[PDB]
Amino acid sequence: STGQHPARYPGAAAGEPTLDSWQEPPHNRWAFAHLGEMVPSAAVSRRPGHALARLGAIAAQLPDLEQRLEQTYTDAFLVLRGTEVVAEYYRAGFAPDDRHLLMSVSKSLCGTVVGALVDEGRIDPAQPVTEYVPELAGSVYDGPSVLQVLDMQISIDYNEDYVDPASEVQTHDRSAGWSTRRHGDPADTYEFLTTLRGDGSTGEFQYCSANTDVLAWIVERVTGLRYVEALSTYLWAKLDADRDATITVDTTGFGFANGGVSCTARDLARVGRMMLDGGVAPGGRVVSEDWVRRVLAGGSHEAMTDKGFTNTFPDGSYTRQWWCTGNERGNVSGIGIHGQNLWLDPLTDSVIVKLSSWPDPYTEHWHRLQNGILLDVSRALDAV
Amino acid sequence: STGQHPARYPGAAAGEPTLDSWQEPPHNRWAFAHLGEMVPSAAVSRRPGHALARLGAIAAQLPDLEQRLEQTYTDAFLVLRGTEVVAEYYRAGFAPDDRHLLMSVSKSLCGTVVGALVDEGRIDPAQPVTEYVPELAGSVYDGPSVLQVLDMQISIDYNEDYVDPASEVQTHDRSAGWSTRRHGDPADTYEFLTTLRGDGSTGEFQYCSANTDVLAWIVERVTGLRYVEALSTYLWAKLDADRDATITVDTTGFGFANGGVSCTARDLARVGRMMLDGGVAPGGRVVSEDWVRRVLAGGSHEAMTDKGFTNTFPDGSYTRQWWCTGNERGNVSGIGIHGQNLWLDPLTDSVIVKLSSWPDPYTEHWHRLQNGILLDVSRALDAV
Repeated sequence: STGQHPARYPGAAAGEPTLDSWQEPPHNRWAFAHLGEMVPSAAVSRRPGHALARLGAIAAQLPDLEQRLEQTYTDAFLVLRGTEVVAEYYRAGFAPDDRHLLMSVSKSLCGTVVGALVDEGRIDPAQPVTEYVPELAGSVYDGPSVLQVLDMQISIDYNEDYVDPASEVQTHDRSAGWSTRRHGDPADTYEFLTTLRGDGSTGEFQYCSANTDVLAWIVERVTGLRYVEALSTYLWAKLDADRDATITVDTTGFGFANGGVSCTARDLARVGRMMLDGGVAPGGRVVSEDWVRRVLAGGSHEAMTDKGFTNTFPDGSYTRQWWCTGNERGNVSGIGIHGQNLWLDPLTDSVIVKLSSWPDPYTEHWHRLQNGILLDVSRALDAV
Repeated sequence: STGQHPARYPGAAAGEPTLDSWQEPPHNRWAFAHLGEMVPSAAVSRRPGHALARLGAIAAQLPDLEQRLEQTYTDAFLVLRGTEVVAEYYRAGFAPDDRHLLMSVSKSLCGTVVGALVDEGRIDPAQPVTEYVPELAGSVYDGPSVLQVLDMQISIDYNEDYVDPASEVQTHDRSAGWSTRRHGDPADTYEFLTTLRGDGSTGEFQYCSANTDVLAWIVERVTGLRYVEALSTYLWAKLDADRDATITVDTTGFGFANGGVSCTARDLARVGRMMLDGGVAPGGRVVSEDWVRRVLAGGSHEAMTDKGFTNTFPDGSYTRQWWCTGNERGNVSGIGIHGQNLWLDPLTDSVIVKLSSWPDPYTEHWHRLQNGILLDVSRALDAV
């Protein structure tokens, strides 16, 4: 059992509705107004072919920028300097207001929600995960603190070989509805998390998507709100965003916190703006100044043993769901497979959003190219 | 085999992507920008509890209208007189701009798209269905004309007992993704349609959702456009709608034309406005004056043998995916289970939209109450 979870709607029974009961009362009153949460759906455009390139200023310092963006399968690119959009690019077929999957950049958004609750005193990072989710007792999450989840410093037996269906990475997707279920798979994301094990060691960084979903579970237990609603109340609704964001949900309505969020490039930049504004957004304070300061400061360098990161950023680290480069510019970034970045350049008070679709989820090649672009653009923003 | 279908995206292979391949290239470039079409998803509100009742004028003639709306599980109600919204009602929990499933009102929208293509000479209603969809040869759709599909005058062995999983009605839902698939089910909606049989007789009205999906299939074969896109290009994009509409899609991306469309009440009213404006919308002509005239004129009365309709509307009929009351007011309406109506009252140049969630899909009781409200509101709009 995975314990109590926020009802899909007021008064809903556990796990209701399902794909087989949404047309039945009392579920239908809610379902008829949120069918996209139950059945895959397409948008029927209210609006009746070529790339949009407005690289403005930086175009002078980076003459071949558009070509570099094309080479890295860029779908949407936006640079926000202060409160002004100084550069934009959208591939042919992708509108400026179209939404794009964030993959793991979604994690940085989840960490933000956790930070807001820490500020309220609803979550104590020093407390064990089991203080909030007792049902995780007996799993790899039995013992570690919430902070260790936030910093991903928990050793977990999590096979990342996505070509193998038995791998934890593939099983995680199936449990969440990102892939077709196989006989024996956990019923939902919560159950999948309870199956995870490890040797018990902590302290060393191990990038694992399961950690973020555990954070989302904690958020639900502490607020009583579906993660989908918590993400809106504690973050999205305070950004004065142009459009709602979306998040995939599993069979219980649990948002795939680790990587299922989609939003426009401009709106994602508002998250970065909030971070560079000390945690304050147009609709109110999202997180404390201290939380933002801790994110920018970085995590323990010794815990960071991922050569895929340190070969490029020797003094890099990870904390509270953000990657910290530790470079001379103090760059920090949300990162997602296939080329997603919510990059912060505090020196120039700028935010760089790059949403892409590389053919591969990850290769040293793509990251070298992607980081080269983000760093060059950052430097192009420097006063001269 | 069901023949050629519009690719999910430019250059996509047949049936690609699936729930198990959307993260792979070349599918991912499209998928990352339209994930809701592959995985159930929830909206993360950009906006930070009580019913909204603005029945204005008609409130005087119908003092207990709000109570009557509550009694019929009304979610959204809107009256458009001319170009002005003269009355509105939204239940607590349902915002004025929230979208609502249309169920079979979706059929009237599909018929409109067909009408637009008839105007272009791309579809000849006198032609057999097989002229456009040869793959329907050998099925109940082998012989009947496109007009007979439009008027639903084809005898089909289609069990409507939804409590029985073997029924065509339940199998139809499973084939489309509205319910969990069972071993042996057709792979998609197209395949399901090819399994339908009948005694070969035509001429008598038989309400059957399969007919509308056959129309959508014809639309795709004649335009080369996914029905989702056709619905936008030929209708939605010309309404100057406030929001996009949405439509559920099956595993191939085929929109559930017969009943999967969702939209706001105000936007649905724009469809009615177009009908009362002779087929013209703000973005251009949607259908010909003649098409609208034929819809308002009604279908053959002798073909209409559905007592569930004629007991209330003795001179009623059905044509081109619209129900024609044949009453003294010449009322015509799009109708969907659980209380959905796109009601036209030409006498007062008004459109009445009522989107609900009755606990039951259909009962003589609910329809008596619902029609009583629509008729009373219509009369309340009369000059006095």
